[PDB]
Amino acid sequence: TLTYDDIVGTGLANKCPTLDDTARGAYPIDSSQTYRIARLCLQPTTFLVKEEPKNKRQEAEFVPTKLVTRETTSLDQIQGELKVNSDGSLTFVEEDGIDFQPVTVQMAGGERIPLLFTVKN
Amino acid sequence: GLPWYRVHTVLINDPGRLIAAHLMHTALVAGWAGSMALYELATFDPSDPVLNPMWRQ
Ligand code: CLA
Ligand code: CLA
Ligand code: CLA
Ligand code: CLA
Ligand code: CLA
Ligand SMILES: CCCCCCCCCCCCCCCC(=O)OC[C@H](COP(=O)(O)OC[C@@H](O)CO)OC(=O)CCCCCCCCCCCCCCC
Ligand SMILES: CCCCCCCS[C@@H]1O[C@H](CO)[C@@H](O)[C@H](O)[C@H]1O
Repeated sequence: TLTYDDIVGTGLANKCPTLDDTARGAYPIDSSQTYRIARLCLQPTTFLVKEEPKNKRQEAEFVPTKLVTRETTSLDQIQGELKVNSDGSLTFVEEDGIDFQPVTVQMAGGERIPLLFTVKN
Repeated sequence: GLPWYRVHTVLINDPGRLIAAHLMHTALVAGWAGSMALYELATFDPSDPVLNPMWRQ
């Protein structure tokens, strides 16, 4: 539908594909057949970091942070096998893809928190 | 000549230069306020209003 030149520089390339509000159906699993996830995409919308109080007696909170590394955060083109187990549960086993992004966020007061946002293995 | 402790008396009969001196004084005071705030912000630790509030710092 859309080409690179429609997308380039807009920010859409850091977004995962969405589905319609009407898409509330069901996808049948046939336990005779083997399956794969052909594409898995993850688009973070919030990074929270747990506060580290000197008073290790209070319940420490995850707090909002400001992203400083721009629209470079999404995991995409991830694939792997989707096993069907004896109990009918499904197990996704990640094999390959763009499965990590270095991300720096900033706490109130300016402390920068780099992290390797990932789903490796 | 004027003794050292009287130098500013040249402004008594000079409203314009008195306003100038007052303006300079006001500028020094506002400059101090700005400086002091910046120094305080450069040193202040905001991470604990409970056991390390501003008045402990
Ligand atoms: C609004 C406040 C104010 C103002 C506008 C004045 C203005 C004046 N005073 Mg008065 N006076 C004041 C309050 C004030 N005074 C206070 C609080 C005291 C008691 C400490 C005095 C005691 C006093 C005496 C005994 C005399 C004056 C004199 C004078 C005149 C000449 C001043 C001069 O040339 O000094 C020149 C000063 C210097 C060259 C250096 C002074 C250095 C000081 C001592 C230390 C540094 C201070 C620092 C820079 C400022 C700190 C700010 C502070 C407010 C926190 C002038 C009309 C003289 C006068 O009447 O002449 C006919 C005079 O003999 N004043
Ligand atoms: C609000 C401050 C203030 C203002 C508006 C004035 C205004 C005036 N003064 Mg006065 N004076 C002041 C404070 C002030 N003075 C102080 C603190 C002293 C003692 C040093 C004097 C001593 C003085 C003398 C001897 C004379 C005047 C005179 C005058 C007039 C002409 C300008 C001049 O010659 O300045 C001279 C004064 C200065 C240039 C101030 C000295 C600067 C000091 C050292 C501060 C340095 C600032 C620096 C950036 C900070 C250092 C940081 C440090 C930690 C390293 C004018 C009415 C003249 C006048 O007309 O006589 C009839 C004159 O002869 N003043
Ligand atoms: C409507 C007329 C009017 C107004 C609004 C003022 C207001 C003021 N006067 Mg007074 N004054 C007046 C009539 C007026 N005066 C008349 C007719 C005389 C006889 C000539 C005087 C004699 C006089 C003397 C000797 C002094 C004052 C000073 C002051 C100031 C003291 C507070 C200060 O500096 O705050 C801090 C300043 C601010 C927060 C900034 C305010 C923004 C300004 C007003 C904008 C500047 C642009 C403006 C068009 C030019 C100046 C306007 C002028 C009428 C004040 C203040 C701005 C003192 C002063 O100037 O000290 C520095 C001072 O020494 N006045
Ligand atoms: C209500 C508040 C207030 C009042 C009434 C004044 C009044 C005055 N100021 Mg200002 N000032 C203020 C707030 C105030 N200040 C604040 C918040 C700041 C920022 C820190 C300043 C910064 C400032 C500077 C830089 C200067 C003034 C000066 C002056 C004097 C100018 C008139 C003069 O010729 O005196 C003649 C001087 C006197 C009458 C002597 C004042 C005696 C003071 C009160 C005690 C000083 C203590 C000690 C002996 C010296 C300090 C130790 C040293 C190591 C610093 C006058 C006494 C000027 C001045 O003093 O010029 C000579 C001057 O240079 N003020
Ligand atoms: C232009 C407008 C303006 C505004 C909105 C501010 C705002 C502020 N200032 Mg700044 N400041 C200004 C101009 C201004 N300032 C100017 C022109 C100077 C140079 C003189 C300064 C110098 C200054 C200093 C040194 C400081 C501030 C500080 C502050 C903060 C606290 C204010 C406070 O506690 O006041 C207190 C004010 C009063 C209690 C008013 C006193 C009024 C007296 C009693 C009046 C007496 C005479 C009157 C005519 C009597 C008749 C009354 C009648 C109604 C009956 C606030 C963010 C503080 C800060 O946090 O710094 C970072 C601080 O330390 N300011
Ligand atoms: C924040 C920025 C700060 C700015 C810095 C400000 C610098 C100003 C410093 C002011 C210095 C003033 C000195 C003036 C000194 C001075 O000029 O004195 C002599 C002076 C004489 O004045 P006359 O009226 O005779 O006029 C002569 C003129 O030529 C003077 O300008 O009298 C005074 O000034 C009165 C003050 C008495 C002070 C006398 C005390 C001396 C006693 C000795 C104390 C030690 C012994 C104790 C033993 C126990
Ligand atoms: C003339 C004022 C301009 C100076 C503004 C400085 C930026 S603001 C500065 O940022 C730091 C790091 O995020 C904080 O630790 C500190 O509390 C804050 O004051």
